[PDB]
Amino acid sequence: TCTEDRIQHALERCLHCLNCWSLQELVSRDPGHFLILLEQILQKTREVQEKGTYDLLAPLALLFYSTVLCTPHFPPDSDLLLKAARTYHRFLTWPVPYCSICQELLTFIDAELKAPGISYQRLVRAEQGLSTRSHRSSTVTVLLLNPVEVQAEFLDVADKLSTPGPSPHSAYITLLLHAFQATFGAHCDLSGLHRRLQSKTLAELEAIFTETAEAQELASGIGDAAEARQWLRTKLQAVGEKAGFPGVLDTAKPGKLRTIPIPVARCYTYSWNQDSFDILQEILLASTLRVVVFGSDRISGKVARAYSNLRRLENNRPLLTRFFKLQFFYVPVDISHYLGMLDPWYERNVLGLLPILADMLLYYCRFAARPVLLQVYQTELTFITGEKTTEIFIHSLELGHSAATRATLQIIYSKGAISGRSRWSNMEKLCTSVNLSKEALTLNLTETSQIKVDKVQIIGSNSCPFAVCLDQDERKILQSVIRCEVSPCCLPIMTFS
Amino acid sequence: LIPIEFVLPTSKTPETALLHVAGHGNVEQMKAQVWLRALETSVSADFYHRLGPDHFLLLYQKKGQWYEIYDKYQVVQTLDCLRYWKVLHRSPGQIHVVQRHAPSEETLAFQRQLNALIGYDVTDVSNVHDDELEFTRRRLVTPRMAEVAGRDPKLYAMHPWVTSKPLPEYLLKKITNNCVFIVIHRSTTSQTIKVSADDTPGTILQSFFTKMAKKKSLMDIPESQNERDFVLRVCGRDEYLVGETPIKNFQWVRQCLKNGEEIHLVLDTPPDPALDEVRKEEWPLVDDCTGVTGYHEQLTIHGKDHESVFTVSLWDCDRKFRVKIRGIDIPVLPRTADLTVFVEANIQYGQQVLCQRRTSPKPFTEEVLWNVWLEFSIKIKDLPKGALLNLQIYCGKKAQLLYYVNLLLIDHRFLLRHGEYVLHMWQLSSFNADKLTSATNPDKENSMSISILLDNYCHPIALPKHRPTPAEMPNQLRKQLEAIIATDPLNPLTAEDKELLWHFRYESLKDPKAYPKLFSSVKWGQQEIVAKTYQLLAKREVWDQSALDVGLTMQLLDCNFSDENVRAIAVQKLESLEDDDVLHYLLQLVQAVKFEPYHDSALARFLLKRGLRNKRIGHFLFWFLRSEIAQSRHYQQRFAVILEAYLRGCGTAMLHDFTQQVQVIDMLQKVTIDIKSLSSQVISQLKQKLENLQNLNLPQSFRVPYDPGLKAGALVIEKCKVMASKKKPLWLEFKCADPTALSNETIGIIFKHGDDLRQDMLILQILRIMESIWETESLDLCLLPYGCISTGDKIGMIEIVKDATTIAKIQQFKDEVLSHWLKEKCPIEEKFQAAVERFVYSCAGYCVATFVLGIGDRHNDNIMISETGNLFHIDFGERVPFVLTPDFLFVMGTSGKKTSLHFQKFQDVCVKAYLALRHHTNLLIILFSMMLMTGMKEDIEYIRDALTVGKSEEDAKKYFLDQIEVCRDKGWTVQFNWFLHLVL
Ligand SMILES: Nc1ncnc2c1ncn2[C@@H]1O[C@H](COP(=O)(O)OP(=O)(O)OP(=O)(O)O)[C@@H](O)[C@H]1O
Repeated sequence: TCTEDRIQHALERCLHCLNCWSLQELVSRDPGHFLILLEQILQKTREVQEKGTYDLLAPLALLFYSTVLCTPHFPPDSDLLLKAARTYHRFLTWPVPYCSICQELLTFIDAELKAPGISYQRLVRAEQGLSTRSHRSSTVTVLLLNPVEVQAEFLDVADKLSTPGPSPHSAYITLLLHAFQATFGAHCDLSGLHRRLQSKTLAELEAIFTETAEAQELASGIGDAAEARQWLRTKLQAVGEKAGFPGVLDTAKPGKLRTIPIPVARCYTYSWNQDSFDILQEILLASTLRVVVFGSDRISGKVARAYSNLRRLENNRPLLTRFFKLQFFYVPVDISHYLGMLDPWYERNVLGLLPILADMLLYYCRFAARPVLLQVYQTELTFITGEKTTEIFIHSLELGHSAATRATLQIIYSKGAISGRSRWSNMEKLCTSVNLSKEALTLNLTETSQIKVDKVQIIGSNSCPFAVCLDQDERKILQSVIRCEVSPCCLPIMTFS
Repeated sequence: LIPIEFVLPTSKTPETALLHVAGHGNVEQMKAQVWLRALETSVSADFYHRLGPDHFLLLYQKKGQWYEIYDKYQVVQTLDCLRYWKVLHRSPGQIHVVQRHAPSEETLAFQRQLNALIGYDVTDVSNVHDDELEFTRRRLVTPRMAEVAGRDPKLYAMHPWVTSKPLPEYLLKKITNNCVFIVIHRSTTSQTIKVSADDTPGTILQSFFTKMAKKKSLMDIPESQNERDFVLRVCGRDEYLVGETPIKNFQWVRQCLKNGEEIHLVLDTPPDPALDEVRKEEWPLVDDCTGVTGYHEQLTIHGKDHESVFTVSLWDCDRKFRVKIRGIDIPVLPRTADLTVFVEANIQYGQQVLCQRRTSPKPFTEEVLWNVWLEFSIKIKDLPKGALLNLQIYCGKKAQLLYYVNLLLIDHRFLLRHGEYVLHMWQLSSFNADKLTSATNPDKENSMSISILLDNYCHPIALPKHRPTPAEMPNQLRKQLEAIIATDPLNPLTAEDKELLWHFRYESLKDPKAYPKLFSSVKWGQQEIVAKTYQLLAKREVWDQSALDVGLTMQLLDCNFSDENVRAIAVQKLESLEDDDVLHYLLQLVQAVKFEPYHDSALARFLLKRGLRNKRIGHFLFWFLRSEIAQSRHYQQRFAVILEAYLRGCGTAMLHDFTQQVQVIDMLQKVTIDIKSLSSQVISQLKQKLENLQNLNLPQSFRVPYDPGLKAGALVIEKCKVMASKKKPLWLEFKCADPTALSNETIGIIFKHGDDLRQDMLILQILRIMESIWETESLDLCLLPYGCISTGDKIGMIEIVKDATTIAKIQQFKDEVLSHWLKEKCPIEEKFQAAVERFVYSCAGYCVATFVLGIGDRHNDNIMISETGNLFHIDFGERVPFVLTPDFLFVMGTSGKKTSLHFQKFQDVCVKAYLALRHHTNLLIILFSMMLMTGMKEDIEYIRDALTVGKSEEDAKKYFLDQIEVCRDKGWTVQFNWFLHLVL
């Protein structure tokens, strides 16, 4: 057909930016598109399994998650879930992380099959915070943007996201609509359900929602898929009878399935002029906490700085962790290039950068799961006054006449080789400028030359005054130091793969 | 949930806890789970808190024997303890969680002695990236135990040396009227008695103690002790003659008859069996079911849901094999030159390279990094059990190889490799036995290291065990099949021939001689083809009742056969050999263990139970393993474990005897050092050291290394010396330590340093096997195979032959010297004629032997002759068939073109021997090959072009006669060459 052919072409432009978003917009036109899209994606999965390709298993696993979550109803005739489960059941033998990824998908399919719509209600319920007492959870989206540097285009997105459109009464209505349609299909009277729920007060809507949510969770703990769905249908049918609209469900005349979208999450906004994340602690005056730092090229380093700086600050002095479970998300307006060579899927969607961006950003935050740990270098700085400090630097380090303008010393060094066999050396030198340029590093000694080095130690000469800057810092400068030892080294940043 | 009772250590009486554990839960989880129960139930929680789950052992009794579950990465359901309990209807069983203990003083002391004897610390765990060796040490206890406790005490203490072969032709004559005379000695009364050559020693006594019953007073035998309280013994040796065998089926009697010397025996008391007691074992018995993982029907994900998946069968995988090469790093560049280098990885089975790969050239600097995936066409489910990942560095500007190293893709557990490995590479300075080595270079200081990544998997990828499961061709094909089965062993099989053999696989099985050709055609890189073969081998009744042909049973233990079932039947066939047969192929079974790709195999286990059942196999087994440990880095650890398992079973008697021999070898090594490190002062210094050494508590009596029945005693210092050799060997001369010796002859030995004598024990083990061949035809070519042995790092203990002299000296080229020399030594004509008899019967034996083996062309200076006329070669470091200088034929009655009554009896004899060997062409061709590889193909082509494989008897019977003549023209020119270069 024309529609089916177009979907296949679009799905290619996403397996090869706005292309992935365009795919979601096109398939959201009608409920039938999702099932058609599911088969086409699943067909490409079989080719991978029959050729052993690796680079195209990360994308397909995400799309399948996305699409099943959006899809309103699964007709009993079509068993595409069983087809998908068998296709991924033969991936357990692949090497890590591929085997690990597909094991999660198998768990995702089991919950959906035994209790349809369980996944979608879980996600939105946490986002809106309307979690029942028996199962409490929450997710809070907190942006940190600098109007001075961030363009107003991104600020408007935060403004639109920060606008609280959905209300707690509306959210309970929407979730109940999704729960009933997902199991009863076109036999449910959507207009009848919507009209009769509107008159319901907030208390009864929450109480009814509590009963339905508990039933679905119990259903997922049932052995046989067929019996589990049957048990849910009986329970859902009974709930409708008790609620007072049994005729709304199980209508003999089929209706038209309505594509229920995903409501926007609880987003806030704050001015990130100061890179130190103390402001996040100020916002205070396991549930998740979504951090969405924006970044620029220069603030990339100070991003890393505050990032790792607050990270270990909490590791030892945990304050926020007591209320949430932090999860960080970088967004470009050094870290760029890092994820640009390590996560191509992250490169196309986010690095390539309601309005389009707000929908793109909301998708980014909702399904990104793979943590990333950045490379850092730990340094110990010893002064002459009996004071010692510990710092973390990644970008570079400079010292001397050149460094001072921008903003004898004993040298010990210890290179090593891949095998764990190294060569310590004691080569003290006199120069007017010493710089460490970046995993290993490459020292600099403007006497000019550059030398590969992995671990270094520099010692001063009888309180010789000198200023040292970390990562070309313009404020944190240490003067008249006596020693500095540099060596290579939850709330991590998130990537799709 | 499977219930199990655990007997907790502390109580008033020991306390027991009943715990239900998952059938597929791991043992380590059971340790933690049991720990929590104790803490919840303990009457004294402090005792179970300070301790930990990793400081205990889980013991269980099986038929009165305590067993311990050595492996920890195992599921409960797989334990043999569950199987044993359920068969006996015990549930829940008892598992004793006994606290571990540190080694005691005696145990540490005993281990110290063993480590010194072996020459290697078996406890070392430094240069190992796996736990195979320690598992082997624990598991080889079961072999030993039963054999140690299945021995006959008296026969094992006395160890009679019997044979079963029939008497040859040239010894039936020497038993006239079926009678033999034995000179029985008792104190000072040495009287001769006559018995029948088919009488057992148990009888020779009966008659003796009846004849002399009235005259027992003269004999001085104790009156109370009867004819059962004594045993005959060879006078001057520790070789008893006991048991129930004919007095003609011993090996001392047959040696005397060959030399025409009366048999001298002395009555003696039986050696006490109490002197062979063994130390009770310290280790518990490892669990029996450790090498078994399960069938493909239980290790496969298919047919199961992700909920219960724990193990993944290898055959379920279907991906192309893949490795990641990171790079290499040499600490200091050996040479600074403008050359490029590149790595390559190959998969292999035996010498068959299933697939290869390579990487782009890069400059050869002190550190090269690639970090590249290499993906091989072979599917991961096509990997056989003995796959060998071979990493090799090649160089270039062809390609000069520099380094190689090997890894086992399926380790000793049936589990694919997974992780990061950094491996140090050997350095090569076509093929060899050393190149199949799965050992990593211990020189971790200036050796290249290469880093490889093999992908990790969420579950263990295990190799399952095969399940035993259940007209005539056209005459042309049958005739064509017969031709292939009947070619020389070195002959290759073409692909078309392989299809015929593999297609006709159930037709050849019934023919026992076709096995080494059937299995050379199976395609091992395909799961089903190997699966078909196992079904084929399920029924092998033909090969289980076919005459044993050591030539065939040796063919299967070569390199090519890397299988576990093909090798296991061959070894099963070797389990027929008799002690006499075993002693002839020892140094060739031991030197063939270098091919078993795993440590604990059936060959190695066979080598030890034969050892621990007989004393004379153990003695020589001790010395052949001991030499490999001390001078072959590539196979030290495998051989160290093997020897340790034996040394714990031999006994305190032989252990004392093995200590004393090692001291003398080590002290004399020091003495060699002194003189070598630096002119009559050399002689004077030797006397001082030797006199000091005798004063240095040198053992008063030790068994000679190469003759267990001969106990050399106090040194004789006036006859020792240092020859005029650059290596300066010691002409040591000892004397017997047995008062019953009937002669005052000494015991000469040469202790030599500066050369490797592993070859000499081969080209002298081969000949002794050829001597047995020419005995299977009742021929007695009179070779002189002397004793020799290699004991360590370029040191050797050669035996001295009394009354010998080198031809180079009987020439210090005048032609007539040789003949006059023998005349002078034995002017008596009768002795001279008898002497020239031997000089011919043995100038052939050596013309033959050194021509078949391809080492005929030798210098005059390396040939000798005993005074009784016996020629013999020594020092086994344009061509000639052999050394047959005119002088030799001069002594046969020949000169110019004449033919003497002896010259013809030489040619007659010569050929009459060659044709005897041709009847064993297969054996000579398997043993030549084995030697070569495991010793030092165009090289191995010599043993056919010269053993006449192909043409028929007449075509050969004229082959070697033409050779004998070829030499008759050479005369004295080749020897010129030799001495010429050796003097220039
Ligand atoms: N088994 C033996 N019995 C008696 N004498 C022997 C024996 N083997 C060697 N000899 C004597 O020892 C000397 C040869 O010793 P060996 O074989 O170590 O030679 P080498 O001196 O090392 O060799 P080269 O000729 O290359 O200098 C000769 O006198 C030979 O007679």
